[PDB]
Amino acid sequence: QIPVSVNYHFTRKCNKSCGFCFHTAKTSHMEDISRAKRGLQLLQRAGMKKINFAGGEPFLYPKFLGELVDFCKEDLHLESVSIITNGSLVREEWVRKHAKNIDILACSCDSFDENMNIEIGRGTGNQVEILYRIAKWCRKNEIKFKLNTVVTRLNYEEDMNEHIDTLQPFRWKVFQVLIVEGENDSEKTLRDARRFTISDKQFEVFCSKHRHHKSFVAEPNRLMASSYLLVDEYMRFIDKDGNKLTKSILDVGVEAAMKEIKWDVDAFQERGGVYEWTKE
Ligand SMILES: Nc1ccn([C@@H]2O[C@H](COP(=O)(O)OP(=O)(O)OP(=O)(O)O)[C@@H](O)[C@H]2O)c(=O)n1
Ligand SMILES: C[S@@+](CC[C@H](N)C(=O)[O-])C[C@H]1O[C@@H](n2cnc3c(N)ncnc32)[C@H](O)[C@@H]1O
Ligand code: SF4
Ligand SMILES: [Cl-]
Repeated sequence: QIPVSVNYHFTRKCNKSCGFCFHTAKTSHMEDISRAKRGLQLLQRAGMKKINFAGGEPFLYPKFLGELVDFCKEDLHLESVSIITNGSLVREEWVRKHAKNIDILACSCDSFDENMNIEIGRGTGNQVEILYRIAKWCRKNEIKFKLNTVVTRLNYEEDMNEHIDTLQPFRWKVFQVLIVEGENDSEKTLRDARRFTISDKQFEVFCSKHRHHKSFVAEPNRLMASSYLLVDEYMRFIDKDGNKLTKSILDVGVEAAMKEIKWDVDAFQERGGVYEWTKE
C-alpha cells in the first residue's frame, strides 16, 4: 500500500455545526509541530505525494497550518499541498503569504440557497458569500480553486448549474451524505446525520443534473467508505468503514500502521483519486 495521498485531520475543533459531520469534535488534542512535521516526513518517506489538510476547521490554527504547508512544499518537496476548509476563518494575507506552497484550496458549500445552509448548520446564512470570496482570493494568488459539496435530503433537488458555471472550480467533489459508525450514526454521538440521508436514486437525481461539468466528481457512499487515507489528530490511521484505529505512526511507523487499516485502492482510482494535483 503506497500511501500516495493522505488526509491529515490535525484538529477536531470547529467553529460550525453541520448536522451531518462525520469528523466530530471528540478531542481538542493537537499534535506538536515537531511531531507533526516528523509524521509528515514519515509519510513522505513512504511515498506520499499529496498531503491534504483537514479535520475540524484547519484555519482555526492558521499559524500551525501555514507552518506545515511551507514545510511540506519547501522541505519535503511534496507534489501537492491541498487544504479543505469551511472558508469563514480564512484571511486574505494568509493566502497571499502561502500561495507559493499551496497547490489547491478547497472550500465547502452544500447549497447556494442560504436558508438550507442554516438548516444544515454550516453557519448563519453567508456560506455563498464566504465561498465566492475564497475563490476570488484563490484566482488572485494563483491557487487552484476546488469546491466540496455534500448532497443531503435537503438539497438533492437543487439546481446548482448557474453558480458552478460562474465559479468554475477545477475540481468539484459531490459527496453523498455518509453515515460513519461512531461519528454520526445515532443520538449517542456528537451529531445525528440520519435526517440528512438519501437513497442511491435521490443522489442520482443531483448527479445527472450536474455531471456534465468537467470538475464534477461524484462520490457515492460505496466510493467514500474506504477510498481515503485518514490520519488522526494523534497521527493514527482511522478505518471509518470498519470502526478501527491504529497506533500513531510516530511510534509504530507508517508501513506497520497501514497494515491495520482497509484502503480500497480500487475505489481510490475509481473516484479519480490520482489526478493533476500540482502547479502554483
Ligand atoms: N470515510 C471518509 C471519507 C472521506 N473523509 C474525508 O472527507 C474529506 C473531503 O474529501 P476531499 O476534499 O475530496 O479529499 P482530498 O483527499 O483532498 O481529495 P482529492 O485529493 O481527490 O482532491 C477528506 O478530508 C477525507 O478525509 C472522511 O473523513 N471519511
Ligand atoms: C469534515 S470537513 C472538515 C474540513 C472543513 N471544515 C470543511 O468543511 O471544508 C471536510 C469535508 O467533509 C465533508 N463532510 C462532512 N461530513 C460529511 C458526511 N457525513 N458525508 C459526506 N461529507 C461530509 C464536508 O462538507 C467537507 O467538505
Ligand atoms: S463539516 Fe461542518 S462541522 Fe464538520 S468540520 Fe467541516 S465545518 Fe466543522
Ligand atoms: Cl481553478
